[PDB]
Amino acid sequence: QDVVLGLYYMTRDCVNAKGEGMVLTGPKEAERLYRSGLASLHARVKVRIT
Amino acid sequence: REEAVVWDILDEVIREHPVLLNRAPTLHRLGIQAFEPVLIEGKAIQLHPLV
Amino acid sequence: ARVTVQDAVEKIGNRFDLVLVAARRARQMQVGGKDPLVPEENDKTTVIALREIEEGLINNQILDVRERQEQQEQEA
Amino acid sequence: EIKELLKLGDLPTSGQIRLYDGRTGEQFERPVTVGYMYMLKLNHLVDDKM
Amino acid sequence: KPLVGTGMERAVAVDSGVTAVAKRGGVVQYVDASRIVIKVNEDEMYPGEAGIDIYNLTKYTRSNQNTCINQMPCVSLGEPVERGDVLADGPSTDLGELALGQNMRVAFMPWNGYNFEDSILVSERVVQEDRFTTIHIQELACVSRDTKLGPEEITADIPNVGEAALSKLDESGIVYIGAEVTGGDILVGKVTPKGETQLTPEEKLLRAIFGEKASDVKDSSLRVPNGVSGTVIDVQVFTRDGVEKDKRA
Amino acid sequence: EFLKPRLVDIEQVSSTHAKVTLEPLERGFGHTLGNALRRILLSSMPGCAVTEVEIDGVLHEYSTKEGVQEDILEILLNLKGLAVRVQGKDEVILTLNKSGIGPVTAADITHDGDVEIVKPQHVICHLTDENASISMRIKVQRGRGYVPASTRIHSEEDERPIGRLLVDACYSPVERIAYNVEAARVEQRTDLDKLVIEMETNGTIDPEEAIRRAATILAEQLEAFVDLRD
Amino acid sequence: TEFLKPRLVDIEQVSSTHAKVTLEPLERGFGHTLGNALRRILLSSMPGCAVTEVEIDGVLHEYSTKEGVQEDILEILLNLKGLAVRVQGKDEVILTLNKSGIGPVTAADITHDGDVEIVKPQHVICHLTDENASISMRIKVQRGRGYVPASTRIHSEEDERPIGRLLVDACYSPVERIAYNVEAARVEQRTDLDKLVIEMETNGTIDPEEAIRRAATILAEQLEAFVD
Ligand SMILES: Nc1nc2c(ncn2[C@@H]2O[C@H](COP(=O)(O)OP(=O)(O)O)[C@@H](OP(=O)(O)OP(=O)(O)O)[C@H]2O)c(=O)[nH]1
Repeated sequence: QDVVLGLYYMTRDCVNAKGEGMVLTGPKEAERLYRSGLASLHARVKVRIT
Repeated sequence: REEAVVWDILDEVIREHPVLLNRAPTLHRLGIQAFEPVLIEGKAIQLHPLV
Repeated sequence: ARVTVQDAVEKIGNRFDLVLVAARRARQMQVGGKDPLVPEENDKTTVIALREIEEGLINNQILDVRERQEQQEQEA
Repeated sequence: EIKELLKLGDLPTSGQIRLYDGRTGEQFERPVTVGYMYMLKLNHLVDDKM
Repeated sequence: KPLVGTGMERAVAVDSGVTAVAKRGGVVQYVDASRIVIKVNEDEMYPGEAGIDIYNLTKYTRSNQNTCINQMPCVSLGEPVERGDVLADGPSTDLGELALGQNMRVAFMPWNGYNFEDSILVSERVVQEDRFTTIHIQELACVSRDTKLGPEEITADIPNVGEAALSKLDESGIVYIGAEVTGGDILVGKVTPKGETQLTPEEKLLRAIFGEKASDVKDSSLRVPNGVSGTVIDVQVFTRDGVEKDKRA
Repeated sequence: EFLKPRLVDIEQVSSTHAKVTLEPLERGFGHTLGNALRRILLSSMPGCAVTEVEIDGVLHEYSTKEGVQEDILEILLNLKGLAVRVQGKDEVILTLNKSGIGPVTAADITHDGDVEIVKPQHVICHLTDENASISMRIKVQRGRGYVPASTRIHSEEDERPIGRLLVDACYSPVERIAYNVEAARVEQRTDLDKLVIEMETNGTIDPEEAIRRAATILAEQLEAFVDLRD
Repeated sequence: TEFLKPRLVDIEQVSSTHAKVTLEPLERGFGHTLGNALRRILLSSMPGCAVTEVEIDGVLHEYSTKEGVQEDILEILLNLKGLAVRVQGKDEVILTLNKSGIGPVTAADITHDGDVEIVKPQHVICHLTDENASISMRIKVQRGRGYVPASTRIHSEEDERPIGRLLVDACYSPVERIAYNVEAARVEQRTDLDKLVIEMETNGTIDPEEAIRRAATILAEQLEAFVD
């Protein structure tokens, strides 16, 4: 139960937030962005993934 | 008396020995499972949440 | 290999006589007739015997053949 | 009536306040419900059960 | 006290017999943590020798579940009290009101899955203040019967026990009131007659070699249960008629 | 290229309550220092607290004195709160002796040179009898953090005197700590912030010394941490 | 009074850029105080050098396409964002790319200057097709602390500059990722002690050990005002 709640919150998308439309070079940079407070944990974004 | 030496011997015996945990209504075969014990303070048994 | 015994079952497909083989080996180790064939990681002889089974170094055939070999050697 | 009395105390009328995570110092999103509840310690004491 | 009650808690507290309530209201003349002495009002005073009313309170006695039942005085010197006022608070009672437990600051939120299921997380601050520390008064009984091999005795002479453990017993063999004990410690020294040891041969050899005169008395002393540690709060002694009481009795 | 924080005015609103400000903080370290300081302050600040009590006519916490109203247990609970500032020695034995009717407060404690009773008005017990007299010896130690009665038994060291009454030691004077980072616009500079640390204590540690001691401990840990010997 | 100083700090650098560091034993609660202080300062305030702006000689907006480059302008921007440049003396320098012909335009193809060192000469930038294969651009590298997104420069770019000047997010901090786990560790009798596992991946320029060391150095240096 608790896990599923956390993941639901983490993955869910929102109309508008901080960092709408930023292009990030990878997931580690995504995490660096969230932890620095320059973007909301959920905000629609274009990311490069392998 | 139970001085540090006893705790070291207990740690060394416990290392690879597994213990079985059971809950009174064993409905199916997964009601009994074996786990590797980790010594902790307190009197409560700590079991992994997922299981 | 005290996480998943999957490789030993891939070596021995019965998954039950596996435990008997490992018990024979680990008791051959406890009563010090033999010595460990793998560098110990401060493990007990159970997971040592599992580690010996999973790498193909020890199975039922090696136990019986080497056992009768040592027996016939000890006959003299 | 609860709203009124909370106003008399000069506290947020919605009854939730923002909390800061004591380990990292970051704020929590979405303020959380805090307040006093009356709790009881039951006779089932681990000291006896072990 | 409950911060959010229903109003019935005074009825519950008063109606139980754990509170002490004034029968003829008056002025509290003397207050001690054992008795409350009140002078009745001239109004309610019976014509012939009314005098004052004295309320003896009950201090830590053991409840059926082993919890503490002690009443503490509420009022102070010179307070005027009326008929039916709450003199002393019983266990889990405040100023007359039912205080079953205590009220804490709770926050509804998940904190790294330590409250995963209905489990509850708690802060060191509550334990620091000792607000959920309970007193439990347990009873222990040592009974010395008379077997056909000979009557048992309570003496302090206990074969082959270190004198460290005896240190806490008086010459009579009963713990001193107020001594702090732990699991395993000896509370009442008691020995029992037993003979015909029938030692095995090798023991015979050892007795010969070292000169180990076997003592014919078994150990029985009432030691504390495992993992319990507290203060001996009280002791009682019941001797049958006929037998010579011992010093402590 | 950095700046550094220097201790500027340190106001004291009440004897217990004090606000300490740090003016020239570079952007981003406001929160870092706020939180680090908060943590160290709450956890590690060395303070004084009563460790044990001996009253003459009392064998154990549960008995009761003639002519007093609080139970022995309540007197212990009241002594736990006694806020005392000892300068030189680590272990002081204070002696409280009072007779007659009246509330025996902390001021009645026999005043020693090295000990300062922060709030002499703190109540301890209430006598109720003209001839009722209490004498006691309170042994107060210095220590950091929180040690309960039950753990300290390790150092028992022949606790033989049944008169000795152990009290849980809450060896920590800092009660509450909050920090506020607010932009400190200095007429010639772009992005600097001020730290305002508001701290409420039992009136033993003075604010400057608290902050300094915290900075000391953090600096020592970082000293060990910077060098890396693989 | 007397604290407990940590010993046995072992560091197993799998993949020179990826360093795990174990640290024990630490007094209660200091696991997170140091993990967080380190992380925050390390990540947000770290002097570094990085590409800030880019100029294509041919296109006016970052969403248009250039003839014969398969990757869109977005892709080349992202490739330049990752480019690790280390300048010794100069603070801001202007690097030029001019390449022709078929194949992958790589970081090697930058004009080789003195003070600027490209840590990865083989980092792919763009793929250029055949027979036309004309690529020309100017990349500006500047030194700064932390992370500054494009959107704040474009916001505060009151100094209007000519067309083609495509801003890219400036990733100054050489630390790409950092995290800290706290775990239970007991010194033979005290169990209320903790272990710190610091996993850090940096982008080549600085070695992880040096990153940690200078981060802690600067934090202590700020603390300097008070330490008696
Ligand atoms: N559930 C879980 N397990 C993890 C995780 N990370 C590592 N493990 C496993 O735990 C074991 C680690 O034990 P060791 O590193 O050998 O150290 P140890 O002496 O405490 O056993 C490994 O399995 P092993 O017993 O060594 O298997 P094998 O490689 O020997 O076959 C490893 O695969 C994890 O995040 N989650």
